Amino acid sequence: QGTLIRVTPEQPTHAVCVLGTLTQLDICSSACTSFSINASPGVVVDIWPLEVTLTMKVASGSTGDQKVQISYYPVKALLYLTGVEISLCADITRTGKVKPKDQRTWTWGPCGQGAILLVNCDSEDLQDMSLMTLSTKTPKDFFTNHTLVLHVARSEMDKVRVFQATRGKLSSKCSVVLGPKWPSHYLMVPGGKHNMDFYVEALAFPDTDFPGLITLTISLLDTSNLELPEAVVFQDSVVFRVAPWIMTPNTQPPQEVYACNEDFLKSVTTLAMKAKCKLTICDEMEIGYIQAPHKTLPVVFDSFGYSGLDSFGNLEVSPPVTVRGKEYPLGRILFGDSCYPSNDSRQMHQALQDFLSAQQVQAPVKLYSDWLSVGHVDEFLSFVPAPDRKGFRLLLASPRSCYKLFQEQQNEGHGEALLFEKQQKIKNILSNKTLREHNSFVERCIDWNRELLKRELGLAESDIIDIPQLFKLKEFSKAEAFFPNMVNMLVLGKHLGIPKPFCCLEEKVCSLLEPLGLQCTFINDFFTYHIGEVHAGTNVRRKPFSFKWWNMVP
Amino acid sequence: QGTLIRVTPEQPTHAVCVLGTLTQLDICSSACTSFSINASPGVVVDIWPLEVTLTMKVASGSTGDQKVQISYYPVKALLYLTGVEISLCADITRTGKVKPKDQRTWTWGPCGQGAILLVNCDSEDLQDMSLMTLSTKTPKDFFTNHTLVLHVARSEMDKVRVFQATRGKLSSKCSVVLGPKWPSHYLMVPGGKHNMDFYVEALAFPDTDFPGLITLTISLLDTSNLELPEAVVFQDSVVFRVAPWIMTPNTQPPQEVYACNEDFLKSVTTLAMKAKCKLTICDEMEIGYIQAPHKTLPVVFDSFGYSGLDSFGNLEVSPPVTVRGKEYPLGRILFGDSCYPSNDSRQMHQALQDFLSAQQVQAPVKLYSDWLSVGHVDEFLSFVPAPDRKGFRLLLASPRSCYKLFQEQQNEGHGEALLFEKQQKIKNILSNKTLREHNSFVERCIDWNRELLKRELGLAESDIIDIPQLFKLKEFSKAEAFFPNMVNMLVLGKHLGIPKPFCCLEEKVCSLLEPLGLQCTFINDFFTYHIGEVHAGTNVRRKPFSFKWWNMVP
Ligand SMILES: COc1cc(C(=O)N2CC[C@@H](O)[C@@H](N)C2)cc2nc(-c3cc4cccnc4n3CC3CC3)n(C)c12
Ligand SMILES: COc1cc(C(=O)N2CC[C@@H](O)[C@@H](N)C2)cc2nc(-c3cc4cccnc4n3CC3CC3)n(C)c12
Ligand SMILES: [Ca+2]
Ligand SMILES: [Ca+2]
Ligand SMILES: [Ca+2]
Ligand SMILES: [Ca+2]
Repeated sequence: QGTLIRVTPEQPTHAVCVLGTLTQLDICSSACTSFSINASPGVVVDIWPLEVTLTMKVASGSTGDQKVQISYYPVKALLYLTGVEISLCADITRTGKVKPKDQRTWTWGPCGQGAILLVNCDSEDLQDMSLMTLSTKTPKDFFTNHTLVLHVARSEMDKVRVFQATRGKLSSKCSVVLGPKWPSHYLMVPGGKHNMDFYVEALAFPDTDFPGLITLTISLLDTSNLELPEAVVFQDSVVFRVAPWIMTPNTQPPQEVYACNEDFLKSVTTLAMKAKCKLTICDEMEIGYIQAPHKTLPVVFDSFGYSGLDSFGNLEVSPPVTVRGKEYPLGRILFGDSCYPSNDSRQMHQALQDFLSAQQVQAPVKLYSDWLSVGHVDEFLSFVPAPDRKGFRLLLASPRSCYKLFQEQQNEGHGEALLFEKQQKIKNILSNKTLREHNSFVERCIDWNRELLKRELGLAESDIIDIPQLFKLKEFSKAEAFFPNMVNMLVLGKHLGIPKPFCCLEEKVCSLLEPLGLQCTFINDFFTYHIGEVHAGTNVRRKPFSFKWWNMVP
Repeated sequence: QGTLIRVTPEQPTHAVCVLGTLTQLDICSSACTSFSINASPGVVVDIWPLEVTLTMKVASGSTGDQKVQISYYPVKALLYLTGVEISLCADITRTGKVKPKDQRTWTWGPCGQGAILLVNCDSEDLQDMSLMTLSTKTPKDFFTNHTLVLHVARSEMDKVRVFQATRGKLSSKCSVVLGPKWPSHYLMVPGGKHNMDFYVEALAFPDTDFPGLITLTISLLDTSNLELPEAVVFQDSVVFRVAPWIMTPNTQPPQEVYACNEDFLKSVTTLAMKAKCKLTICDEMEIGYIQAPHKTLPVVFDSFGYSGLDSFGNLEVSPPVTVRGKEYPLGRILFGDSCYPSNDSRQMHQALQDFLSAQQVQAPVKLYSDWLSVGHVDEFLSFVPAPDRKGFRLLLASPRSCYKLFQEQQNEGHGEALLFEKQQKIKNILSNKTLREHNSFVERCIDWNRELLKRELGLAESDIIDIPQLFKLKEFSKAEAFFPNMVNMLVLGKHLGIPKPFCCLEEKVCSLLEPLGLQCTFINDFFTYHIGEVHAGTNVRRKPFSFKWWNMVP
């Protein structure tokens, strides 16, 4: 914020003083007993026997507008000063309004500052990009021996792109000033009062190689001498943070439902109309969003912009929750992995894991799901809205809850009932000593993740509801749903779309969810076998959190 | 920290309870109006109408040592428990002593916890590696249906290596359990009381791809069933932080001096004996150190373990200093770069810049040095010990301080003096209007870095001493020392080794440094031209900071 001016009695020196910067006066370097200083009314002097600082009232109308005299004894030293205004303004307040300490630090929190960029993936496009403005109030003859340059570091040049508005708020594809080939650009700025606009976009999300910060700097160069290299008289910069990709949980109000089978769509359209949300007809993707003060856009990841564990079916997120003081307003991303690494065990690709962490707003949690033949966490866990407590309920698949249901059917006298209507008897399933040992192991696997979710999400038992579900053993001792899993249901607010288990099973599940004020409608064919993968029924785009991610302190 | 035990009236269940973990008791899942519980004296129960937790007094001597009865009404439910002790202990206290919340988080600061590893670059080698111990107090027949496994994540397996002490504190190269090919390893542990030692080393320094954390986890597996996959009953882990490479400034007391010319070595040996430190005779390197509670080793980087801007001559570090509240106990690393990126400008390789930042203890500062033909920061800045103020003085090269010296020689009547004894007259140098414009530009470049160092290091003018130094212009308008630069001197405590400028110049420099209690001895040939580079004279290994880097909060 400081500049040092060294004056000398032999020759009057010229200097530029940018409004908003502390200007220091050097005296003893070229001086003698005492000194006295008299200046112009437009120059403020505050400090005499032999530190002096200068403050400008306003901008200059001509070169050498103001002056300062240094009397030492008595020989006088002259100083012709030029006060100019240079300010690179952006949305540092995050209130959607552009405003001109510290300016070189991006800070999390409500009492913090720092602008936000959106990832890109005509005025129509300009409504997405961020806006920074440059204000210059200089003498009319100032830029004959001075020049400004906007620049970004070579490491961040490919992560960002800056445009210059040619006519008003419009621009062409040739008006680029900063990009993955142009680390810097010389600005053509006229004398007098002039404000030019810049439109900035991000080219990449935060990652393990890119923390998510982009600094754009303006520099004032002195070009009064042809023989000597350019001299930096002043530098100002604004720090941009690239907005993270944020996942939305089932507790967030739905907006649009997608589906892809005959009697299936009828029950879906019924539920969508009851919850009053859009449904369009035309599983390996996740529909999140990016949020900026000016605009908020839906983003879909898969491969409205855009092993067996690398899928996004293994990607889930919890409702807002507070864990041991630490608050997670956007919830926590949940995904599956093995307990310990081995040659036969699999894990999510490290690139995908690190990407989730880069978006610090939803601190990921490694769960145990390697036991499942598919391996996705949504096979044994889910979330539903609740009127009381923390406002939600964690749904876990439970072989014990289902075995208790069957064992009482024998007690009631309904042990002759058959399912899958190859069909099998309920008495045979209960008497099946082999199946009981399998579900006992499956129960154990879920019980581990149960305590994991109770710990990392800070949950009590009064926040968990066990959904009766049976599991069998596929090849390589892997687990698999015995019947269509209820837990992987479709949540549309207070209107559920639980898969039909093929009823006594349906009767119990409702008794667990209906007291929460939930409407249970079962679907004949939620899941369909594609020949050799099982595909999910639908997909939902839900309303982004009211909580602004930048106000969070990871 | 929790495990859930589900008991049932139909069959008594067996369970393992690790000492130090909260054990929860599940009742209502297989129950009825009221319940009452009576247990063994070795089992503590705290909660009856229809949450219960169990606490173990000590470790078991046999399987099913303790028992718990659940009476519900009246049908009783039995529970055979096995209390075992499993603790993976390391130097979490950083006091050099191994001791058994939170255990999964490494925290900076004096009131923080977390172990430290050293980078590797026989008991002799064992004195460097870190030590973690595992304590197991189990029944004699415990590991017939249980097994332990030590493991590290696949992303951190190549950053770490763990050994197992075969005989006492000795080990062979075959006793490796964890490495860049072994993510996990099955531990052979006998029943009863048993403690085995592990020796751990780091394979890589903190970097942009490796933040510097390594987690080692022990897992308890239940292998009572052959048909069913292994079941994780318990997990415990310790987090290791890889110690960063730390630079030492001239203010730190020297220990050993290296040199590589006839009359040169005599003046060096004189200075080394006066400062009382070792000197061995046998410039493109930097001698830092890594620090652990148990051992501290010197590390040299170049290419006692181990463009023109990519050198380490451009690498310097400041004394301990506090900047705007923020405290930097190990100082700040200084290096050179351009003001703004261009096609003709150069910068330090991004890999090297990011590496310096990874070692967070000395937050790097980008300075302007692109103007120099060489480009190193040590050409125009240096640090010396001081009795008062912040305990040091910043030495900056100053063309103005040197021009003031010459102009007074004309005033005194000594304007006929010649240097380089092609030789040149001092009057001709002063009358040289071309040289004055060059140094005026060079002065401007240093004045920029002057305010940069006053800002980032929080320095006042009373901490800076201008050393008289002239600069000329090499090809491509680059700057170069007119005469041997004084500022790039050899600091050995309160004994300096300033280069001889070829005296009136020497007389002034001493008057600036001697009041600081510094002894000034000048050297005839400090710098030597090698045909086409200039090489530094000597190099110093200085004492590491008393301040422990792990107590710092970056
Ligand atoms: C592969 O195993 C599964 C995963 C998921 C799940 O929840 N998935 C799927 C994978 C990813 O998409 C996750 N994100 C979500 C649901 C499943 N339902 C069943 C199932 C079992 C069954 C038995 C008889 C009749 N019908 C039965 N069905 C349903 C019917 C298709 C056959 N199985 C075997 C499922
Ligand atoms: C290349 O320019 C330089 C760099 C450094 C420096 O400080 N360096 C060197 C580079 C890196 O090692 C940095 N880390 C440290 C010191 C220098 N002294 C002189 C110099 C100029 C001169 C003129 C006449 C007689 N002698 C003269 N000398 C000394 C004598 C060798 C000729 N020049 C030109 C220097
Ligand atoms: Ca767009
Ligand atoms: Ca999903
Ligand atoms: Ca060693
Ligand atoms: Ca150096």
